[PDB]
Amino acid sequence: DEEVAALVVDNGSGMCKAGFAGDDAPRAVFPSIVGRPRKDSYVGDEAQSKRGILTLKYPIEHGIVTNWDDMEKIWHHTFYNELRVAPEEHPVLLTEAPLNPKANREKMTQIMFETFNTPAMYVAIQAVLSLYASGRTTGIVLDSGDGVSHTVPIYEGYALPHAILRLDLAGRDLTDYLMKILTERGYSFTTTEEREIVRDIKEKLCYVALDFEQEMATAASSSSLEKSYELKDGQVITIGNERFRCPEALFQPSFLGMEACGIHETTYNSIMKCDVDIRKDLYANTVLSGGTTMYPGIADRMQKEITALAPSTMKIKIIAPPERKYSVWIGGSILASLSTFQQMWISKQEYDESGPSIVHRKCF
Amino acid sequence: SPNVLLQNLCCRILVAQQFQYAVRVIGSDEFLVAEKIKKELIRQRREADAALFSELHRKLHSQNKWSILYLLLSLS
Amino acid sequence: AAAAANLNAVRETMDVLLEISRILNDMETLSICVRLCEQGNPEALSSVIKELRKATE
Amino acid sequence: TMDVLLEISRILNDMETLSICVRLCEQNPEALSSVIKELRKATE
Amino acid sequence: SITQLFDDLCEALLRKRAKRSLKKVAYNALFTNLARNKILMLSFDLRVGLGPKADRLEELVEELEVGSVLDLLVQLA
Ligand SMILES: Nc1ncnc2c1ncn2[C@@H]1O[C@H](COP(=O)(O)OP(=O)(O)O)[C@@H](O)[C@H]1O
Repeated sequence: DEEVAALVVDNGSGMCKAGFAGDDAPRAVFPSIVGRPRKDSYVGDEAQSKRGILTLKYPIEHGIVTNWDDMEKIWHHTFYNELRVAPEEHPVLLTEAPLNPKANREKMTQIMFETFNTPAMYVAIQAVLSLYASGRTTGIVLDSGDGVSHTVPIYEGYALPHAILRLDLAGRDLTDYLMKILTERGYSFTTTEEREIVRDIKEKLCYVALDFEQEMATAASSSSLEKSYELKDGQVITIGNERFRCPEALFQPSFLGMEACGIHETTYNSIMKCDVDIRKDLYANTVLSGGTTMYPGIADRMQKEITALAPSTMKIKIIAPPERKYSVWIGGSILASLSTFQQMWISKQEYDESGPSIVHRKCF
Repeated sequence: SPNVLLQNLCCRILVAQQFQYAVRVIGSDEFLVAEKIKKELIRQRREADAALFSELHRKLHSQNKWSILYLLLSLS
Repeated sequence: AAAAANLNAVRETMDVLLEISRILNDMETLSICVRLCEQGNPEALSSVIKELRKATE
Repeated sequence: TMDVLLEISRILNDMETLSICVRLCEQNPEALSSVIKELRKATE
Repeated sequence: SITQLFDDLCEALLRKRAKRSLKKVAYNALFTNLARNKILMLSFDLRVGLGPKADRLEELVEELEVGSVLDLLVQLA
């Protein structure tokens, strides 16, 4: 091979995924955190491990970069610590959130070429990459991560900004809600350490009920839905209706005091904002992505809820790839490996010729 | 090409079942034809039309032929 | 030039065929039938046309 | 059902490839056919 | 998943490096790319060329009546 490996870096609100184009999975995943004492800067797992003696910062808390100084440190960490490569020696494909401000796109571009001296780079919308990973160029993607969720209609490879909806309800909120209802049950999960334990309980024992009320009735009259969970100190606790009550908040945000529409309604609203001529393509190609869409039963629940909102004559299909937790990264690996994509990279030459603003033309 | 032409003819005449039946049927000299046409015209009579038909046949030759004439005779 | 002459000859032949059909008695149907007849049999095509007409009725 | 599809495929023209193709179709069709042809050319 | 299914199809067509190259070629082909009447037309051609085989194909199609799959098969043929 003549070309060096290209890098794929998925910038997540909670976890960053990094690896090499062509691979089937990211080589590294770490917390999008930077910490400094209350070694001068700590990034990733280490910052989390030593959070006791540090003040943590979340530079991309809700999907959008808010502090470029710390984001630069996360990227430095990604190259030198996680992937152990020199960025000046590899093209880099970066991901961005839907509705990312134009100025931010230019900033990312300038930093890659001027700070890291990348030989080439490109930036793609997360939702679009997930759609690519599913083998489609048209459809609507419901991306629910750690600090944010989005419904992104995509037609022929292009996201439709006017129809994109943002929901400030994701994995983080669900974890805290589970801590709250488990505490109401009689336990006590309130500390940061306990938040990590509940996050684990959430990822392992929660599920989306097909019918909330029926599930609540079953849990109230029997122990058939109860599951045991063992804490590190040996204590075994019981999780009952909390298993499905937690993710139910995605469909009924009021449980969290939020007036926002649930994910099914948000998906429907996005589709309705698109040209009537492509709505059927979206209904027939609703793809789920992100860690928060991993709950067992979520695909069937979405199918049921969307069917209730859409015309009776509409064909509804929910696609839930088993590997959807990393579909963004995988889509980037696929894209960066495409023959026709090689001409699309922004080269250092092109950057020197046109400057940061070239990103709008090259990465439309 | 022939199958596409047959499908177009069926569409003009009018569906899928009819097309399948037509395909199954498909899967299943000139002087004589002209004389037969003249005899049919005589039975219909009338005489003036037969004279016109003879002139028309000569014109077609001036500007395969037997097959086209047979189909027209069958329609009657 | 040569192509234009061929087109004129085809149009003249079609007009003559239509006149013969009227005497023994549409143009679009005749054109499709003529193309099928040229490819290849004639009795079978007539039977199919009669069956299609009966179905339409 | 799957066995009937295999018989139809044989007349038009392995079984494991057809099963994998059927699963992909269940999860466009013209594009899949082009990909299969390209893979055969690459194998050659 | 869909990605796993694509990898399995590539392996059947086809050491590790060769499999990766085949997967890249398949992905490139997919990017470049981005019913009953058709079956009857194929049957008519077979009948002209045999007749018993064409009748069996028509019977199989009737039993099946998936559509997408059929179309794909036709294309392949
Ligand atoms: N199996 C699972 N079930 C439910 N939630 C999960 C599961 N796996 C991960 N999560 C949650 O998904 C979120 C992270 O998903 P991700 O898409 O990586 O987000 P981001 O890109 O914003 O960091 C976290 O809140 C995590 O707890």
